[PDB]
Amino acid sequence: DKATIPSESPFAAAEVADGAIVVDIAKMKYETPELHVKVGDTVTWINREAMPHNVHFVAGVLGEAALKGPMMKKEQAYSLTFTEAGTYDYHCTPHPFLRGKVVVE
Ligand SMILES: [Cl-]
Ligand SMILES: [Cu+2]
Ligand SMILES: [Zn+2]
Repeated sequence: DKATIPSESPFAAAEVADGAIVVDIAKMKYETPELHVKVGDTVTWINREAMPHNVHFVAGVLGEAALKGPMMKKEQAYSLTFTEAGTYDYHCTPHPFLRGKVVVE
């Protein structure tokens, strides 16, 4: 697989450090739609609104199985560590037009 999961379930956003790599979700947008990171970087998504959101990498992107992240409520967060160089599209399961990309160098 091309990523690992620090926490299988969402956790409180308050636990994320200032300066951690963070993608906010708000107004139906991933606030960094094309994120550039390095191999071994841990990316954390944080939902800032009441509409629940997840991240969903389809089969073939991070492995042979889809990675369907858990739904995050407001002020919940979810992380992935990218372990292999590449480019990875993802979207929100319920809202396929809310989508983004992680570029791992
Ligand atoms: Cl499926
Ligand atoms: Cu969503
Ligand atoms: Zn909905």
